[PDB]
Amino acid sequence: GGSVQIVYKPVDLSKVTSKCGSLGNIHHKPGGGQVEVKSEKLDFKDRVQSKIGSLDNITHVPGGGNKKIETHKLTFR
Amino acid sequence: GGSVQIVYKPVDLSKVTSKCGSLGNIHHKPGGGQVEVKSEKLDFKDRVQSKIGSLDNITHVPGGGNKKIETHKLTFR
Amino acid sequence: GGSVQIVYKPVDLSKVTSKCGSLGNIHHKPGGGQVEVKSEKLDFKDRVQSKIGSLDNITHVPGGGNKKIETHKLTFR
Amino acid sequence: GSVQIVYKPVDLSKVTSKCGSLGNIHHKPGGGQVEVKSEKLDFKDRVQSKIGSLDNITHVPGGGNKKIETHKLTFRE
Amino acid sequence: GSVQIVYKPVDLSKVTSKCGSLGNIHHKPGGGQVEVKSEKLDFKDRVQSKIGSLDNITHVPGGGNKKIETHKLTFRE
Amino acid sequence: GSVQIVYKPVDLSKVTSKCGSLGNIHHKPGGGQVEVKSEKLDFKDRVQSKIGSLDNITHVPGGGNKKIETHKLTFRE
Repeated sequence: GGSVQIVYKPVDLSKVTSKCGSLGNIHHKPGGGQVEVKSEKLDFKDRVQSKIGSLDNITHVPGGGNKKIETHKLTFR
Repeated sequence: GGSVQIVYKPVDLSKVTSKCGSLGNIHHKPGGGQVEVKSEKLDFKDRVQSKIGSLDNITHVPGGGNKKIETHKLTFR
Repeated sequence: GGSVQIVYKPVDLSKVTSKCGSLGNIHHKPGGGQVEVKSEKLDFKDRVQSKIGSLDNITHVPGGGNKKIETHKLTFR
Repeated sequence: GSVQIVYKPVDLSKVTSKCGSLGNIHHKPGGGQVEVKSEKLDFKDRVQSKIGSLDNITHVPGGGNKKIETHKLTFRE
Repeated sequence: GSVQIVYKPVDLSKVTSKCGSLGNIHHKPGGGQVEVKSEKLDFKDRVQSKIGSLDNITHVPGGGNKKIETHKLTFRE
Repeated sequence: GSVQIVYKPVDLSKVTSKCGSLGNIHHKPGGGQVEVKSEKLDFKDRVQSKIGSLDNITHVPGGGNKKIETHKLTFRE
C-alpha cells in the first residue's frame, strides 16, 4: 500500500505598485431624477427585497487603489 | 497501510504600494430627486426588506486605499 | 494503521503601504430630495425590515485606508 | 599560486536638480490697476475668486533626486 | 598559497536639490491699485476670496533626496 | 595558508536640499493701494476672505533627505 507525500510550497515575490504625481481637480455633480412608484393589489408568497431611490452614488478617489487577491486551496481525498 | 504527509508552506514576500504626490481639489455635489412611493392593498406572506431613499452616497478619498485579500484552505478527508 | 502528518506553516513577509504628500481641498455637499411614503391596507405575516429617509451619506477621507484581509483554514475529517 | 583583489572604485558623481525660479532678474515689473465692479449678482453655488495685480507663483512638486549604489564582492562563490 | 582582499571603495559624490525660488533679483516690483466694489450680491454657498496686489508664492512639495548605498563582501559563502 | 581582508570603504559624499526661498534679493517691493467696498451683500454659507497689499508666502512640505548605508562582511558563512 503506497504512501502519499504532498509538498505545497508556492513562492510569491510579486509587486503591485503605483505612482501618481498629482490626482485632483475632480468636479462631480450627479443628479437623480424624480421617482414615482405606485403599487396596488400585489400578493407576495415568498421573501421580498425592495430598494427604491432617485440616486445611488459611489465616488472613490484613492491615491493608490491597487488590489491583490490570492486564493490557495489544497483538498485531499 | 500507507502514510500521508502534507507539507503546506506557501511563502509570500509580495508588496502592494502607492505614492501620490498630492490628492485633492475634489468638488462633489450629489443631488437626490423627489421620491414618491404609494402602496395599497398589498399582501406579504414572508420576510420583507424595504429601503426607500432619495440619495444614498459614499464618498471615499483614501491617500492609499490599497487592498491585499488572501485565503488559505487545507481540507483533509 | 497508516499515519497522517500535516505541517501547516505558511509564511508572510508582505507589505501594504502608501505615501500621500498632501490630501485635502475636498468640498462635499450631498443633498437628499423630498421623500413621501404613503401606505394603506398592507398585510404582513412575517418579519419586516424597513428604512425610510432622504439622504444616507458616508464621507471617508483616511490618510492611509489600506486593507490586508487574510484567512487560514485547516479542516480535518 | 596566490590571489590579490583590490576593490577601489572611486565615485566623484554630481546629481543636481534646479527646479522652479532660479537666477532671474525682474527689473521694475508693474501690475496694472485692477478694478472689479459688481452689482446685482446671485450666486447659488461655491464661489472661488482671486483678484490681484502682480503675482510670482512658483510651484515645485518635482526636482526630487534618487541615487542607488550597490557594491558586491564574492570570493569562492 | 595566500589571499589578500583590499575593499576600499571611495564615495565623494554630491546629491543636491535646489527647488523653489533661488538667487533671483526683484528690483522695485510694483503691485497696481486693486479696487473691488460690490453692491447687492447674494451668495447661497461657500465663498473663497483672495484680494491681493503683489503676491510672491513659493510652494515646494518636491526637492526630496534619497541615497541608498550597499556594500557586501562574502568570502567562502 | 594565510588570509588578509581589509574592509575600509570611505564615504565623504554630501546630500543637501535647498527648498523654498533662498538667496533672493527683494529691493524696494511695493504693494499697491487695496480698496474693498461692499454694500447690501448677503452670505448664507461659509466665507473665507484674505485681503492684503503685499504677501511673501513660502510653503515647504518637501525637501526631505533620506540616507541608507548598509555594510556586510561575511567570512566562511
